[PDB]
Amino acid sequence: RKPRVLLAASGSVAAIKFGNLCHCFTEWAEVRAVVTKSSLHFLDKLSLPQEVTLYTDEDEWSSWNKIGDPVLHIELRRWADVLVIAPLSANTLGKIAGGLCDNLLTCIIRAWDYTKPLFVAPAMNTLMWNNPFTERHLLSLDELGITLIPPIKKRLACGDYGNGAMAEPSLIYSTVRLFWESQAH
Amino acid sequence: RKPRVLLAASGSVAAIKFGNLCHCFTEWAEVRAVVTKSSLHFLDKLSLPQEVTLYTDEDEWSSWNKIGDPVLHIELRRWADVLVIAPLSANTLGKIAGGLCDNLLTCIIRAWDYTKPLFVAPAMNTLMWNNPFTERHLLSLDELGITLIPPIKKRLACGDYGNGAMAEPSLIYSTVRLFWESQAH
Amino acid sequence: RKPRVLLAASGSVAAIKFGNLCHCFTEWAEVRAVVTKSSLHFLDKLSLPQEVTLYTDEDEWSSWNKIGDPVLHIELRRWADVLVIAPLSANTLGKIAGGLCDNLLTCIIRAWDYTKPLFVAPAMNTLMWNNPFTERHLLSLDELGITLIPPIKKRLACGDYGNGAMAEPSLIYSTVRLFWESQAH
Ligand SMILES: Cc1cc2nc3c(=O)[nH]c(=O)nc-3n(C[C@H](O)[C@H](O)[C@H](O)COP(=O)(O)O)c2cc1C
Ligand SMILES: Cc1cc2nc3c(=O)[nH]c(=O)nc-3n(C[C@H](O)[C@H](O)[C@H](O)COP(=O)(O)O)c2cc1C
Ligand SMILES: Cc1cc2nc3c(=O)[nH]c(=O)nc-3n(C[C@H](O)[C@H](O)[C@H](O)COP(=O)(O)O)c2cc1C
Ligand code: NI
Repeated sequence: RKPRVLLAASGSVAAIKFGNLCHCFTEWAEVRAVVTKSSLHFLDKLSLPQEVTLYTDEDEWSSWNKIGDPVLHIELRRWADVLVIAPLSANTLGKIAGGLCDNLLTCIIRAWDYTKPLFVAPAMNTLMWNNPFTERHLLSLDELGITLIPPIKKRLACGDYGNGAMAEPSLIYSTVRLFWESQAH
Repeated sequence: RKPRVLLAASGSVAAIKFGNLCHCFTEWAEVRAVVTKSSLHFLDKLSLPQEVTLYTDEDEWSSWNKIGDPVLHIELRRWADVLVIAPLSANTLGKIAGGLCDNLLTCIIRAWDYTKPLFVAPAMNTLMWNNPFTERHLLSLDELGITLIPPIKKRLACGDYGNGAMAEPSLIYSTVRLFWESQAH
Repeated sequence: RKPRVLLAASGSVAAIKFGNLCHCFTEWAEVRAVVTKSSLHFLDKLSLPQEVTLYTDEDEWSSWNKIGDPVLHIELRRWADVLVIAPLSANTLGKIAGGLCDNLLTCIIRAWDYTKPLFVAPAMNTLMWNNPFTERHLLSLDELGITLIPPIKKRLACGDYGNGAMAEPSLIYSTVRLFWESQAH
């Protein structure tokens, strides 16, 4: 008990709320954060909880100097009871569906065992949300067992057809915590 | 009327004729150009029409400083009545079929609505043209609604089986203009 | 006779044995080596046979200055009777299955004709080996005609379910040489 939650941000404008999302999980769980290089255009590091360790692509090397040593993506994958990607960019979505491993975040996921819960809160402009790759990539992740926390539809301009703003932090948090408490530990 | 045509070059040796292709469209349409980083090994910037604005991956940041501001890939996608990729590299072809968004060009395409016409003129060495991923990726783009302007087969050494040199600018131009005039505006 | 063997390393910790693997092939064949940028974190250049030319992504430009000139990925693809990727990373595996061409190694492969033998010795941590993309990507490469030289299962901690350490150099070598001698030249 006291779940180990790995929170990740990818290169979406919604990464500006990532510090806030981290704040939601920290009383309840042990939180560690992973970010992509593009997410750093949108995230303020001083907005995170001070107790949260933020790992970047460069940390993949700071742990590993010689053969034997710990590999960070593998170490974070073993550590976690759950992984939450919020926001999940269109590009990261595609790289996960492509089975790629070119940075800390996709390499943790390419090492993933789908018996451990993995939640994603996609965040993208409505025109990317409605492009046919959104549904194809999310259907693939769904078949693998990922849990989609759907974006806010009718947000800001609506139109009613999907829309793509990231789910609110409070919903992402409650969805993961209610899951947990229904069972895992 | 006076169609807004987005012309793009990817990292093929045929990008050296991209300035010429731009010249073909400028009396008839409002033209804007997008290039990939690899295309700049092959394109001379002084060969473009002087009235054509060339956008690069770096322009994605020059428009966007703070939340609210215009995102260039989305802005170019809204602006365009049609998108023409000529040349279309094997790598860009694969990234489009993979639904990726890692630069201005693939992000415009990952935001695409296939009710708007999208034409591609693939350009690659015969050995890549004949590799089985060429047919698989082009069949996928075809199913989405892209329009292939086939490469020149029997060019330079022929052999008769595909061959891969980019379609001539005059054919790319006439194909897009005859389409337009048959209907869109 | 005296086969032309292209040996490649990708970004796996098993690339530290790449010099040794090269040594296995050099009396029997003409050997040329290709490496990815990530493989250079793990390979010592002084461990290669002195007669082996090592090509990197930067060599793609040192051959090509102007239109007409030789393109290295195409030149290496024509030269080779066989290609051996050992180690084959999870990321390279995914990029090959994605039909991408973003560096010397994937571009040689994206130009490949599967009538020429292509052997791969995957090397990855057990958790990536057991992730479902390993089997999906290897099934795709198999259908194309690639020859898998399976990783060592029961290695170091076993568990019995796959396991991922790269096949020993001696097995990779004997598998390719017995194939050759059964027929090609
Ligand atoms: C100003 C700007 C805003 C961006 N916003 C989004 C977004 O909200 N959602 C999305 O999917 N992509 C967005 N993108 C594009 C991604 O940042 C780009 O695909 C990036 O490669 C994603 O990298 P990552 O997935 O490794 O983090 C935006 C790009 C720019 C320049
Ligand atoms: C000298 C040279 C010539 C190239 N010519 C071609 C070509 O004609 N067609 C193609 O598909 N790729 C070609 N490539 C490989 C692409 O440039 C490489 O895949 C690049 O990543 C494509 O980037 P892009 O698709 O983002 O523009 C060539 C590479 C080199 C070094
Ligand atoms: C310390 C360390 C060890 C690595 N070991 C492996 C490995 O053994 N197998 C693998 O598939 N990936 C491994 N990776 C991840 C790859 O290096 C990373 O995916 C890289 O992008 C692969 O690049 P490449 O395929 O272009 O060479 C490791 C990464 C790090 C930081
Ligand atoms: Ni990439």
